[PDB]
Amino acid sequence: MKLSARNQLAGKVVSIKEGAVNGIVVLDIGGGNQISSTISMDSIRELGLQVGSDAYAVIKATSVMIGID
Amino acid sequence: MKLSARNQLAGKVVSIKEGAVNGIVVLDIGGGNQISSTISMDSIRELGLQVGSDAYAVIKATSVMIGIDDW
Amino acid sequence: MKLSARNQLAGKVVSIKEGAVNGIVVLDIGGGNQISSTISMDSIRELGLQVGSDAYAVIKATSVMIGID
Amino acid sequence: MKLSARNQLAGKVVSIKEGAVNGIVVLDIGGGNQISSTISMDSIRELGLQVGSDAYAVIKATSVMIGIDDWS
Amino acid sequence: MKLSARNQLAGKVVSIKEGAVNGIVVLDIGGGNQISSTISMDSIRELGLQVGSDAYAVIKATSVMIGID
Amino acid sequence: MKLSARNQLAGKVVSIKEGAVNGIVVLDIGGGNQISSTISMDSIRELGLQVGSDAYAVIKATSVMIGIDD
Repeated sequence: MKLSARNQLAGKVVSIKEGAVNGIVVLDIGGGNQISSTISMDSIRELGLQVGSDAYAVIKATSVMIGID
Repeated sequence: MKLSARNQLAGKVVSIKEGAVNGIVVLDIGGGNQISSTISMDSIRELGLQVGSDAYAVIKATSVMIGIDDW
Repeated sequence: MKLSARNQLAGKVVSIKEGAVNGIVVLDIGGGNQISSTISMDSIRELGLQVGSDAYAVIKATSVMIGID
Repeated sequence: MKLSARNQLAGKVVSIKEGAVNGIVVLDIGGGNQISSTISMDSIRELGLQVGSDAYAVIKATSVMIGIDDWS
Repeated sequence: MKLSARNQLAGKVVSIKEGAVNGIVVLDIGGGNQISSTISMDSIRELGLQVGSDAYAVIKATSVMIGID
Repeated sequence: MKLSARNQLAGKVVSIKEGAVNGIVVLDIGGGNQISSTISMDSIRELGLQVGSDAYAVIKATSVMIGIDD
């Protein structure tokens, strides 16, 4: 599928913390930036995610806030 | 303030597209990646955002999905 | 791509309301159900969406609440 | 109450996956479509949700993305 | 309807700023706190919201972050 | 940090329900109102949140729906 979401950031999975219904996937997207994703364990298994998997952090623009110092 | 949001990615404003109640801020976060953020115009003003401003893309972990090519 | 989101509902576009930076896409997903999606105008154009286009409503499970009468 | 959410889809609960703080409710909304909802276990209890209960999947329009096929 | 959303905060509308597809409703919920809600203009009209309307701010728990000084 | 999020509500932690990857922080914001927050356990530890901590409920405006009595 092709998605409307303005943010689709390629990266490699560096860790997966598993829970009973959800897990937290950490993605290295390069340049020293990491994105953490809290998603269902069902989706983590269905996508075959492992440490080292290539993937994308997918974020709708309306979910992104801006901060300043 | 210190925020629980797992994703707080430093970057520079590349563009601001203004609307009536919301606008879209594009952040260059390095490594060739940019993040687009849809936020209220009042917040864009209150935060003093301009092209070239230093800022952060702030994202709650429960807002991030994962995709794969699945070739 | 293949997306983690638990909800990926095929449907046909029945209306598009254009705004300044966002628009509202309405999808007929069958069974008398329609879904409205508020997304950026850039994504509406980049995806080539028109009335009658085939598309999908994509929703993360953590975005869905449950109600009862 | 009456809710602003543009998406309020009637359906029947077909499964509930219970966890420690959250659970996943799957709603059959007809036409071959199902909606999965991740919500707190306390909410599942307070609403008395069971397999077979009537309910609604409630989704804010700003939470819905659109996809198209890869070959479009 | 009765909603799963853990946050349902009673208040009065103190401001409505209208846009083309969305608007922003500000609700005074007491104690000096106001909650701003960005929702579709259709919902604003359909709920009959005006300055002075009684309403509720409804927020899913997974949408709420915590901050500290 | 200064956040664009239009909703930033001061309160005191009255409870934390811990899970394996997320927890639920209940914040008393006064006037009889509470805010519940489902966030990662890493964040709860990273902010040192405990019962009695002063904190803020932070909500993006696009995350808030409005309801009315019918």
